[PDB]
Amino acid sequence: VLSPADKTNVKAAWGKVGAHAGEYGAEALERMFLSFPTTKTYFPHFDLSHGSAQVKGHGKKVADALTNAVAHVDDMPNALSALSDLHAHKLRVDPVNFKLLSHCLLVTLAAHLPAEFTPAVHASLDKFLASVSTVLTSKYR
Amino acid sequence: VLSPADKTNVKAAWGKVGAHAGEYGAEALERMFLSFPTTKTYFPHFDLSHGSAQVKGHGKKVADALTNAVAHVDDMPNALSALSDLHAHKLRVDPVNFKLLSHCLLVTLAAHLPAEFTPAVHASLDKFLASVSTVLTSKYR
Amino acid sequence: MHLTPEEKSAVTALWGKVNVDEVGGEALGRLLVVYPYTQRFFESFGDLSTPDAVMGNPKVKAHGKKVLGAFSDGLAHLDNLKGTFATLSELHCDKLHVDPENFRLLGNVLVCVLAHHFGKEFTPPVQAAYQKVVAGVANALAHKYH
Amino acid sequence: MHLTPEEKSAVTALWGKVNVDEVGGEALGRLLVVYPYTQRFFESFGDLSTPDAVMGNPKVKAHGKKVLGAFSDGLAHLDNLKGTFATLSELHCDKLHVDPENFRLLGNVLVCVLAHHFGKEFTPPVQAAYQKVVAGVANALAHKYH
Ligand code: HEM
Ligand code: HEM
Ligand code: HEM
Ligand code: HEM
Repeated sequence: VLSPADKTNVKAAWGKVGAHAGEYGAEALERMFLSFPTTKTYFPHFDLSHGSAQVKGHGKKVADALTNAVAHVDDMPNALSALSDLHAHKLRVDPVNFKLLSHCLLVTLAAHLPAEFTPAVHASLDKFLASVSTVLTSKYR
Repeated sequence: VLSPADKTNVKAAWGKVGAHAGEYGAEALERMFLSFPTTKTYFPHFDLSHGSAQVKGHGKKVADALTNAVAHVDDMPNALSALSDLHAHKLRVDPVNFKLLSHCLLVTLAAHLPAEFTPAVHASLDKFLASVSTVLTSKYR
Repeated sequence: MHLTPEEKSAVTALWGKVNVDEVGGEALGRLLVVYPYTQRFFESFGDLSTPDAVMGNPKVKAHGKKVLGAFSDGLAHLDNLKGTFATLSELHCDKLHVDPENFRLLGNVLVCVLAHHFGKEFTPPVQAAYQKVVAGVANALAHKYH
Repeated sequence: MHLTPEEKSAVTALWGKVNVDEVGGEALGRLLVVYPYTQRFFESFGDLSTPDAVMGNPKVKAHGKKVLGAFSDGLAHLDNLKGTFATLSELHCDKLHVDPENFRLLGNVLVCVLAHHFGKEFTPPVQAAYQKVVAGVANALAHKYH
């Protein structure tokens, strides 16, 4: 569970992300596609070339939803409900893949936010993404 | 989240285990140490030879906590709170290992209770060991 | 496949006793029921809304037989799992788009399934060797992914 | 451990810019802060109660230096990680009792530590080569577990 400190740490860090979120979302995805190729099996209808526009457009989407969850940090399971139904009933992505993505977002944030990515923050960010992944996965069966 | 059909399934399966709970927990442990040797690193104080008394006793212990959880299916977190503290703050067993013991407990049940280990009952016991595992790693960080 | 002589022998002997048609249909069905999200690859098999519907579905049964058929032939090539399954890996990644993580799931179900059938005979030592084959088979099936 | 010459070059080149002592310190510390259960192995290190206590603990720093030291030496035997770490593997299993899953965790933090230090230069292609190298080292360290 997130602590008052975690929430504060996540709001601070995501705040600094600001209006680069989309861009960082896309980079997170590209990192994911190259480091863990098995994750490409969920996007066969996508163009995965570098700079591709589906990846960018999708990165934004992922980022908007993370931004939404930070905005509703005390009511996440309700704020993310729709996305949870969608992932459990239509997309059906295996849960291990959520960790892979979460790892790549961290790497992405770390590479662009040297001063805010302290040890305490990394930690809170990591608990945060795990809670998001748990909600999106909560209705799988 | 366990449904009514799941709770019901779990109670009935565990009910037939009845008095063999301890033997089965011991069996499961034994299968886990042979199949997944990395799990042994958490028991360097134990004599792991076949039929040892430490594995035996530990077998009954796990088996009992499980009984207490079936019997408290609606209120697991409260029911297992102390066991959940024990693992997060003392034993500090890595989450990954809970899936290995779970699978071994399923195999032990499949092998002893053939008629009862139907597809829906298998489904239900699998979700149940998962929520127990979730409950036991909830306060890790 | 660091399989021990008495491990190889434990696997071969037990297998000679398996009714592949049955074990296959049960393995695949159980996978569809226990991990319902795996049904994503099988939309075209028909009704899969309930365990009975999954276990009764004939296309499930037939596809199960085919899957365990190839696993079976794999037990004869244990010294060379990668080469045997190369083509099957390419197909699963390139045309089928199957997350290899699904191979692990089927493996573990497969193993619950052999225990259910053979009971006493499926001792801890024997399970340990099957866990090795199953991981070995999943690893080979995943080798050509890119 | 299939690395391509382009990948191996990418790994070796960045590594020349690393200050192992300090990076070693950051990675072991972060591991203990982000996954506090990994502290089960270091009760003898004293205060690990808060982030500053962990990150600035001299014992944590010296052990991280030592951990990364063996890692670097591995980077010069990328074609024989298994043999290079055999004795280390034995130690971590029979004497120290360390669940290998902890090597995977450190690998991933290391990758965040490298990203944090080099920013832009840790391009996605360069991270993919490092993921393969951290996975290969973790496997080498678990090889002798029994
Ligand atoms: C941090 C965790 C994640 C979040 C917040 C997230 C969020 C989203 C969002 C907002 C959409 C757009 C759906 C729409 O149009 O309304 C989406 C779709 C999708 N997501 Fe998830 N996602 C996450 C992780 C994953 C992962 C791990 C995978 C698999 C590797 C995945 C696979 C997909 C796929 C295949 C789509 C549909 C893409 C398309 O065809 O347009 N997602 N996700
Ligand atoms: C359903 C999952 C599990 C449950 C319900 C469970 C339950 C228990 C129980 C009842 C005890 C005894 C506590 C006491 O002394 O009163 C215990 C202790 C212990 N457990 Fe867990 N356990 C589970 C999984 C695991 C995992 C997977 C491992 C690691 C492989 C593990 C490692 C240990 C260890 C090392 C002890 C202390 C052993 C001793 O010194 O006697 N447990 N657990
Ligand atoms: C034990 C490991 C597995 C083996 C050995 C295996 C084997 C096979 C074989 C031999 C075929 C026939 C392809 C052809 O006709 O040329 C096949 C097709 C297929 N496999 Fe696998 N399979 C395994 C696991 C899985 C998993 C777990 C899934 C998904 C959950 C899956 C999905 C499929 C699909 C969707 C097809 C094509 C079905 C069709 O013709 O519509 N396989 N598989
Ligand atoms: C990159 C992976 C790792 C490498 C290359 C590595 C290497 C080493 C080396 C060279 C030593 C000193 C050997 C000796 O004392 O004779 C050591 C000791 C030790 N390592 Fe590992 N290590 C790694 C990961 C880990 C992790 C992940 C853990 C636990 C989370 C761990 C726990 C320990 C402990 C407890 C000691 C003994 C500390 C003491 O002196 O009391 N190691 N390791």
